[PDB]
Amino acid sequence: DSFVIRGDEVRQIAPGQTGKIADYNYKLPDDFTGCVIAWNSNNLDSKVGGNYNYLYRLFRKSNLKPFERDISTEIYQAGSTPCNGVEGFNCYFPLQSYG
Amino acid sequence: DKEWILQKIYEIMRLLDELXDAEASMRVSDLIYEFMKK
Amino acid sequence: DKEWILQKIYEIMRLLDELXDAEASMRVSDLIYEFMKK
Repeated sequence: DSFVIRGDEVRQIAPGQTGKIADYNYKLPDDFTGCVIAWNSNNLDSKVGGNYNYLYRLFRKSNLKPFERDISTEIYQAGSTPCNGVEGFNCYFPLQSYG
Repeated sequence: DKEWILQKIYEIMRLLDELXDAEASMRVSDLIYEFMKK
Repeated sequence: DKEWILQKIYEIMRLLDELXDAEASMRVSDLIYEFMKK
């Protein structure tokens, strides 16, 4: 498995290690004794002015299941408010804009 | 609970990545994670 | 916990002032004065 993770959050990849930037869109179940390597990708994969290329739903109703990975256009909810893009107090479209 | 605060700090994230200093938005993001877990 | 939250948004104010925009700074100061009462 390969994915984007920022620098000072790299260490968060651990069994039973939840989080915000490391959990809401990825999770490893317990019992994997292996290796992960992180490194700078800016010598080729970066650009000045905001690298408008990455995204992950910054809100979700819970964590992820063992190695769960499910796409979702669904908004986050506190109440039951039907919102399809309009920013209310609980509409909360989880689009986190990595530029 | 603090839905006012949640809406306001989400607005802050919006404006903050609408700034250029894209980094404190993500900090506030983990802060909201902290609110939700608490 | 509660003081961690108040001081992380303390730092929110601090950092945003370290960025520089009178408007958003006023807004988040309103935010902290609102939260500490709530």
